[PDB]
Amino acid sequence: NNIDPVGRIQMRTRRTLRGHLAKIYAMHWGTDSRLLVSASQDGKLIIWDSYTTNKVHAIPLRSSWVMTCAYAPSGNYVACGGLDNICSIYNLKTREGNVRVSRELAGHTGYLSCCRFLDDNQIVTSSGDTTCALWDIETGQQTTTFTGHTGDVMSLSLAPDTRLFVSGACDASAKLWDVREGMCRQTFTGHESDINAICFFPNGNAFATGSDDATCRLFDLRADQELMTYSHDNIICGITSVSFSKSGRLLLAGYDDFNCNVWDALKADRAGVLAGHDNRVSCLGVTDDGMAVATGSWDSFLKIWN
Amino acid sequence: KVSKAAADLMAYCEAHAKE
Amino acid sequence: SAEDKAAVERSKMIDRNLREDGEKAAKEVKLLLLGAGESGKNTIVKQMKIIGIVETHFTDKDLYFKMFDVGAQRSERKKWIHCFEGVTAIIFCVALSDYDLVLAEDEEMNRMHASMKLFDSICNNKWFTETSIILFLNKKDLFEEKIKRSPLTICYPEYTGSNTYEEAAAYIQCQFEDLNRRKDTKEIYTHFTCSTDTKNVQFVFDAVTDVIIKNNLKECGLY
Amino acid sequence: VQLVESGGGLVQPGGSRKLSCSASGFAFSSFGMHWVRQAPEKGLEWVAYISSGSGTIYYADTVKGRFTISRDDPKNTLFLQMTSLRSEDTAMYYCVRSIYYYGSSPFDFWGQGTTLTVSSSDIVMTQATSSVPVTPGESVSISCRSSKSLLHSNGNTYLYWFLQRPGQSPQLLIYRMSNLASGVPDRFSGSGSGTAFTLTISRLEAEDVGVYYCMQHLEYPLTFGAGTKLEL
Repeated sequence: NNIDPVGRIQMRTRRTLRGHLAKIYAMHWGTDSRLLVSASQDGKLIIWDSYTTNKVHAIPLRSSWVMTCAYAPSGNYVACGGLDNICSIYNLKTREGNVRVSRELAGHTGYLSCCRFLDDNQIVTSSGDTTCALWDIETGQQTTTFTGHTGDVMSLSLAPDTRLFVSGACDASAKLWDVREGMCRQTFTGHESDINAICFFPNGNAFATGSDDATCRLFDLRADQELMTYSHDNIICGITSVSFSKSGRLLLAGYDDFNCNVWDALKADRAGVLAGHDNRVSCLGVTDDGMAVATGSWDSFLKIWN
Repeated sequence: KVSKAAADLMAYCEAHAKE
Repeated sequence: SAEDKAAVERSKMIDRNLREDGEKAAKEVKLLLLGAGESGKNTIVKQMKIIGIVETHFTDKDLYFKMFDVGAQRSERKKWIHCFEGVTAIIFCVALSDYDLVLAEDEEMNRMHASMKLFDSICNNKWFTETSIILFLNKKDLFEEKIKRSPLTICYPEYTGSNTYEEAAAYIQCQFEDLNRRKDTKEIYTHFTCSTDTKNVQFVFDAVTDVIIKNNLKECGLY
Repeated sequence: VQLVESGGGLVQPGGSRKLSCSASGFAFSSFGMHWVRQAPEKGLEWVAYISSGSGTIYYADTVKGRFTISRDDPKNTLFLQMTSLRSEDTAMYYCVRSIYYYGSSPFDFWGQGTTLTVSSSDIVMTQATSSVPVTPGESVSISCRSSKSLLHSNGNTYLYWFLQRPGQSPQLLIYRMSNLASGVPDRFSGSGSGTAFTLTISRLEAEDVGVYYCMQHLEYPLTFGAGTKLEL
């Protein structure tokens, strides 16, 4: 209403990654804008790239079903999900071996949904029993435990300053959690239905959240409320994943119509319209530089848009 | 604030020369 | 460069390995076992072993395949079936000791109502329709004993049938297709799995050969 | 984790000799293997290298057509057949394990090799210095020249730095001249233009008298050259 409209922006495909047969659930992009890891369904830890367009590692796993893949900021450790509560941690740089395991993470009752690497030592997992606790490879046990959601959580989101993370369960609400003390600091509500994925602002002042109610909103940490709402009349489906831009100016949200929609910051206008997906999109990844955005659907098509 | 964190990405997202 | 040139050969080798793994996994039928609470979850896997999900393997007449037991998992069905999209055969092990127990303190009804609700939610699903659900009847001896000691029509006032062993074992099949809406692309198989003999596995293993062809014909499109 | 080499003894010019290398503890079908050799007179020279899984094979311009290599994945035993060898190729062979991927650090663990004494198009890289007595801890800066134009799409230097340490094999410590490998601390720095390279060495520790070796990573016949040596 006051901000100058950016206008209609055209999005084109930069590259298409082919050579995988399993379903692509998670697409975690590294902090170096060079490599990215994706998840499979037959226990194949696959790592892709944008410019070179060549996979670098693939190792069979004990757990066939993989829900997520976490890529370390330094590119040293990697961990996959799983429904059998087996969060096997793997490393790339190994002597006399390609990929090996040293520590085994166990002790969860609910199914693991997503995993995020806070740093090279402490990692956080999202289980299906409302235990989004933090773990360590050295001690093999959890340090702090986060609880307070009436339902199980299925998504996580870290912060650039590496000090706290926001977590939102299926209770149509999101809560912030500190790594030091380990308890909810603020609760945000206003979604009509459950959420699927959450994303954090690069600056750290707010965070966006997409739900199945065909609505989007960004909760402010200082104002303790959302600024604007992204309603939709001709959309009956929901949002499976949400992400920000390099600095948080552009909004990205994948819908169930085998495409994605690019929303503005305050104008709430569909500037970019996506297409070309044969199956339902699962998760998309935005690089730190904000140049290209890779999307992951169920048709084993890792298309990069730029 | 609001527009200070948005002008940073408004210069590299649309001016990308495929580098 | 030399590294960029060797990367092509490395990609070719890793793609050949991935294709070999996919071809090896494409000949293994994926069975998905589920059931009610303690509805014979361990007595069924302890049969073919001599001749938090669970992974089991057993080869019969030169046909190796993997089988996934759901195990103990207390979660919703909206986010749990997304991982299990595309399973060819879902084996439901219904319980025969849930209609006699009293109503639970947390559940609004008894365990049999929860069992039929879970069956309805796993059958009348919009995600997977081309797949198939088989039903395994376990613990038949104790069921016949408790149905000869206590009647069965006292809890089911919908019908006025007799209290025998064959009629009770035959009426429980037709009561499962009334809840299904799509029948032209969905089918339900029911077999008898005795707990006293081990030679019954081959009585249902060939039954798998009946359903797999179905999804094979799903690639034909002539149906 | 180990690479033992056997097959030493005496050989006559014009005969045959068996050179084998037993290596275990790693995936033999997921690593590269080089056949670089070191002579007591000249520096390093590349003779052969085959891709993983018995893929592509290449040779030099003076060896292709005389020697033949082999490979064995199950038994993990190497082979090397000599056919009409001369007396001017005497050296001490090696058995090097390598790996090639994006951001990789190859040439980690090499072999020790046995002494093989014998009785009686191509690009060439140039060096800068041969031997200069420099005291330890004087901010030594080794320079390197080139006669080729580097205009690759990635934008990095295709060159590795080797150090012949008396006692073991010259393992690789500085790769791409801009990153640090495993086993060495972060204390070096590489700069320069696309033709000249300036590598600085700060705060050298004790017993650093080994000779350096420079190479290129854009062509199969790895041109090593003489190399730069230091003194006490």
